[PDB]
Amino acid sequence: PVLTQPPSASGPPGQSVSISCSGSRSNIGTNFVYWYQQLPGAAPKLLIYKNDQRPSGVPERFFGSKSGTSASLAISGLRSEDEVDYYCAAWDDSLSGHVFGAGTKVTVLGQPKAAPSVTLFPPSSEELQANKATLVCLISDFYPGAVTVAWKADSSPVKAGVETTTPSKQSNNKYAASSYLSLTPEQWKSHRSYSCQVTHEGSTVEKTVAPTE
Amino acid sequence: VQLVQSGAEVKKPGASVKVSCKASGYIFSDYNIHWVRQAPGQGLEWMGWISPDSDDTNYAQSFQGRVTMTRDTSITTVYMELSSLRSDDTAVYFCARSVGYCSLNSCQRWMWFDTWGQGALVTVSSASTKGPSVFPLAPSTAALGCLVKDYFPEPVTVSWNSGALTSGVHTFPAVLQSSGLYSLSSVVTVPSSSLGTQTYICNVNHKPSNTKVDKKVEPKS
Amino acid sequence: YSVLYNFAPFFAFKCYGVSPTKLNDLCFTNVYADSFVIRGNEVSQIAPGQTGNIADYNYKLPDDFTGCVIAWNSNKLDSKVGGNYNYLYRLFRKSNLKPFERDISTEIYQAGNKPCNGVAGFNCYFPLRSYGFRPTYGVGHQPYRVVVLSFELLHAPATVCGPKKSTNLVKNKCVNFNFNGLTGTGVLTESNKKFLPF
Amino acid sequence: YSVLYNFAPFFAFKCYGVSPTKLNDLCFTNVYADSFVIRGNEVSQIAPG
Repeated sequence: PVLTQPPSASGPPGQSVSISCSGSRSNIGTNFVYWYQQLPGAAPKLLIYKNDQRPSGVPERFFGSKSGTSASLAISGLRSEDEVDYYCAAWDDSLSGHVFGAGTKVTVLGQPKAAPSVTLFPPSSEELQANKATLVCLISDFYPGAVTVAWKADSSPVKAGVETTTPSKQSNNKYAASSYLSLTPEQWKSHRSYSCQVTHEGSTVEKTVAPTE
Repeated sequence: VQLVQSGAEVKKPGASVKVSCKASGYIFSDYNIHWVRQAPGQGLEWMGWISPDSDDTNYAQSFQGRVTMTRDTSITTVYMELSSLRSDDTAVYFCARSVGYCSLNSCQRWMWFDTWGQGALVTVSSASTKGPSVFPLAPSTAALGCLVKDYFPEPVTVSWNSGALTSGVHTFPAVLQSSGLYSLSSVVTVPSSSLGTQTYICNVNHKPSNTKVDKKVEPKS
Repeated sequence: YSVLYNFAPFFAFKCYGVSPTKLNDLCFTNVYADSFVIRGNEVSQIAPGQTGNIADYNYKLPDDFTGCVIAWNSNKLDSKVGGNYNYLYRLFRKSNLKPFERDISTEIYQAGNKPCNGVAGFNCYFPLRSYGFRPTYGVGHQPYRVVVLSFELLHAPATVCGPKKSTNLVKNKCVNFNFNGLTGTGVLTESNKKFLPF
Repeated sequence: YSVLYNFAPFFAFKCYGVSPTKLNDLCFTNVYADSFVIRGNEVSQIAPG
């Protein structure tokens, strides 16, 4: 099946972090476990196999060995080698095939918080004559990513056709949320004002933009 | 050396797609080949293995009969098919190789993936192919954006002054519409002093249909 | 027994209990053949009376075997430029394996009194190891096309022997007769001994 | 003698006279332990005669 390993493994550099790969009886103990590190958009790499002999170019500082029904691995020094997740590789007769890890998300190691700045962009008049209203609204300059959605139009809050993904790491080492809406242009022009209610747990920023300019 | 895998673009679920793996440099008659896929947000999931010298074929316990693994030494390539693709099992496919040559269960203890052939990340989405409908935009130091909606498939790129501007070029994460559509809008930041004289333009490049048209963004009046 | 020689010069035909030069005149039955591989440094280890590490835990040959093997070098049948790890062998066993007994071993062997059935990371050793068939080991580790042949002179009707044709029956003259591999000298006459045909 | 197999798999392992199989029930005294090196083609030369 799927292996049980703690994915949220992190810590400041200069200490030791230990991770253990849980498994069944036939997976660990009767077979030889391996360890794969993979990179996004590229091929993975090999560090530990059969727990006693190392490949060419692999540093000695990596430590992975088995001592029972569950293999364990330890890391020391987080500069570049611990910037991406690892995989627990083993073989078993539960499915007559190899098994892979679920991903031990370890990065390199705080970042100060920031108040969000909502930027509501009303649709242009060319959509008004085309019988459409693609409402667009972007919020950035905050950390960490935790926002709520509330399309307040000062008359009737309607959440029909709402799209919003979680914010991720941007190019400026921050987080930027996105919120889009589609509605008939008549109901959009019925509102005298519009905003995007996003709260970073301590404030409710509200910019008043009128569709009539 | 490293291996290659020819994939396809984003297509609708419930059809058939043909992939291939072609060797490079070495002779493709001595190496055991494996297959594996990595779901988004999840680890790799084992698939099975064949060999391009004999009729040895094994699958996983979930896709025993869903796919067909074919081999042909004359063209020196291996094809697999995916009948009735779902929205969860579609993933990047690694044309993994293992040293040696066996097809035994007890042999798998001393088999490791020495080198990993890079593959194609394949995804599925029910849609055809159409160009976006560009429209101008009104702002809220200020910020302006570009309106591109209903593009198929991913991705589309937008930049100001055809990529010659670096004033707040930002890449927002992609979202999914509730009606099975795609929509994105990159936002740049420009001071209001330069906006009163010259207003920049937005460029959209839809690769599958070759729709390259220049639009003008200008506040509502 | 004449098509046997078109498979390269052999490292074999040293036969105990049977003559390799005379393989068609004698007649026997119940021939059993097994197929495996050997390393190369212990080709002569497949022999009665020899007991070491090889052919003691995998295929033990009995002292009374009256048969022999055929074996020759394998340089293109299974040896590849990328290697071959198809064949395995048994490392450890509790005692000596009895001859003509097929056995399977996957469970974990232990070298002590501590309980150990599948536990690794200790003195418990896996009793299997993978053969590495590479061209870089000229004599030390090379695949071989070794096949063992077993023969017995049991009280059974003769089934398999040489394709030499028979002749017309002759009476009232004492000669040497070859009746189903039985060698003897005497005269052939009509017999009054009538029994149940079994 | 069961602990001796932990160091390495024995290469030659042949014996003359006393059997190498059964040794737990055997009793003796004053054994000799000598050590030397062999090129590799005279392992069979360690034999009487």
